[PDB]
Amino acid sequence: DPARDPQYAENEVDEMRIQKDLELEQYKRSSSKS
Amino acid sequence: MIQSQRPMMLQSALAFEQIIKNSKAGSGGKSQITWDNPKELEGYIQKLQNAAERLATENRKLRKWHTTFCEKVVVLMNIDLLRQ
Repeated sequence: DPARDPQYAENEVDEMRIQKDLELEQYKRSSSKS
Repeated sequence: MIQSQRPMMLQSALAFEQIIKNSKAGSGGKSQITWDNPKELEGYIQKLQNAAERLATENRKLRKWHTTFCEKVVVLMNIDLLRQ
């Protein structure tokens, strides 16, 4: 159950969402051949 | 209080509501107090205000803590474990 769906937060989850996406997308774009 | 869902506040707020309801049991008569003699109503209000003061105090503590925990969590998620 990592989803943590039956929970609510505004500032914590929004900022984590934004940061989570920004970092992962940058690492994908690095286009490593590994 | 529903913004936090902590029973600390939801349960005691019900106790406050009960104090209100206890007075509300005579609402039909309260509707006519001020017109003739406001002192009786002053008593009913003071009772509710004393409860309101207790609940307001708990609300302030709740808001203080809520901000405190929010601020620290939003910092932790920005800390790279490999550096800091």
